[PDB]
Amino acid sequence: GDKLKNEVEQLAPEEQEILTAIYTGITSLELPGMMGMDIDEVEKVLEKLIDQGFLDLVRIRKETDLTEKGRAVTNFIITNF
Amino acid sequence: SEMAVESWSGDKLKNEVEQLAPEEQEILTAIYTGITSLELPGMMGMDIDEVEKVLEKLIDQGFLDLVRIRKETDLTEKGRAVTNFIITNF
Amino acid sequence: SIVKTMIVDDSAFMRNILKRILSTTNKYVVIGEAANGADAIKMAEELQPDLISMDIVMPETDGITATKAIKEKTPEIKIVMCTSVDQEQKMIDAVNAGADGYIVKPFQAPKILEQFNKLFPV
Amino acid sequence: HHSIVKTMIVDDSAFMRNILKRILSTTNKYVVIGEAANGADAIKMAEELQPDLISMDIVMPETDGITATKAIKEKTPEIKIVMCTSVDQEQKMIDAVNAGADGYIVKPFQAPKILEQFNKLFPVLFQGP
Ligand code: BEF
Ligand code: BEF
Ligand SMILES: [Mg+2]
Ligand SMILES: [Mg+2]
Repeated sequence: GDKLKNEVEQLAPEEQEILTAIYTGITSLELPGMMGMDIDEVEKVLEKLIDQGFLDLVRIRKETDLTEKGRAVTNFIITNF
Repeated sequence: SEMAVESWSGDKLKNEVEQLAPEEQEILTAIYTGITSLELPGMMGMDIDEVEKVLEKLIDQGFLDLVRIRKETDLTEKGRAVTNFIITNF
Repeated sequence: SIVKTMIVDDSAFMRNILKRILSTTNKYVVIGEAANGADAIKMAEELQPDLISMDIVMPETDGITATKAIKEKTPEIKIVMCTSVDQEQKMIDAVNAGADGYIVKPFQAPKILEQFNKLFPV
Repeated sequence: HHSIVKTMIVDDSAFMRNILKRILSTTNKYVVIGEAANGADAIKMAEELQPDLISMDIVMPETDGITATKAIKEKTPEIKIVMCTSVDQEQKMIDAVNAGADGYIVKPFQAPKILEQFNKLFPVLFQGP
């Protein structure tokens, strides 16, 4: 009982906003654009809130960018779309 | 720059392009346009883990790079209770 | 079907949550944002929205008074309360002020859409 | 006022239509009010739905996009039509503009470039503070 209230009090606004966002259904992915925050910073806050038990790591997802190979293939395959 | 456009001439490209599955061609076209790799499964009728398997192949196949790694996190029943406690703040 | 939507809440992050949820819809265009009651009444006269997401507890004017002021000034505007207040008396006042829906936060995104879609069906 | 742009996406590729739907969904103004898979349906749907803006592929079954662009424009010249096609031959493009096309984007395209494209035809209009 006492541990949680000290944790809730030590939970800065950013962390309160995050927790409120995931409850509503907002995936952990579009959080940065909603808070004007760097994607890397938000991910460290997520890592802070999994360790303190406020969040569970459901799935690990990768964000990717095309290689120059990729853009070349896309430029070739585009007539299929 | 434009060197890559020339380095990937038509002859070399067709071998890898014909390798690519129709779905895998769809990930690339969507990623090119700017649709994030977080955004495909809800757009391609695919489960999120299939997409992640396909992504990891296209990073192995060399068509993609790993910009950063993203966490899919849900509320614990602790965090579900915390939200209900701090809801008055909003 | 396009629903000109207005979001009224003193919590900026909460207007942000409500906008991000309405963005994935092909219906709800958030055309205005009010941070208190007073501004919500005159912005509702400005934009003539189809729908207003209305907090009650707000700095200058409560959401009940805002709803009530907007409803028999512009009754066609569907007003949905969206709030942490669950006390049934304040609920009763909201419905009697003219409110068409009532969401108790914390809410789930599909239920925000369920009130709104109930008032503007597909 | 341009705060809401009723948009109609015309492409025979369902995936490409889905591409243009993710892009326009994040915006607060572009509302996809219809989709056509062929130019013949594009002509009729624009007639019936009266969209503010049509994203128009060219290479499509039944009727092409340039023929659709032209036929929609001699009924509805007020409709803005932006060709969204992979044909990059400058002739087809001259033909599209001469048919009435107000825009022309070449696939593959980046999402901000097509919103930058669309936002020229429907800019944010300021009345003053
Ligand atoms: F800000 Be509370 F939900 F009225
Ligand atoms: F088929 Be469209 F002209 F790219
Ligand atoms: Mg409040
Ligand atoms: Mg086509």
